[PDB]
Amino acid sequence: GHTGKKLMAQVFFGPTYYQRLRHMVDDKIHARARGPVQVLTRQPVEGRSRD
DNA sequence: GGATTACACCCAAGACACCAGGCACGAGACAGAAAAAAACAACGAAAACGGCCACCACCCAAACACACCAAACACAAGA
Repeated sequence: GHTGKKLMAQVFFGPTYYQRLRHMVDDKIHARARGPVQVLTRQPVEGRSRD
């Protein structure tokens, strides 16, 4: 694509049925600097949804 | 007999006690226990009948002797 030159090797090419799985990165990316702590231990809480 | 059996992360879903016999008080009845009296043991006082010493006579015990029997050294017999 960059140069239009032929590729020295030939490429196995054709349609294939792919699937969109439920695991998206935007549902997983989590960061925490400081946030809510637990009542008993005063340590950071557990959960991406709970920060 | 107990005790331990990978590590990290994501999401969703339900419950966050209800209801029934024991403690206190709440009052009777035989049993847990207390009070009394009458038939239980003994002792004081009188009555007369059983117990002890006499008197007494007939039945059992001892002496005498009888004849009778059991028995024991030894002169004789015997192997």
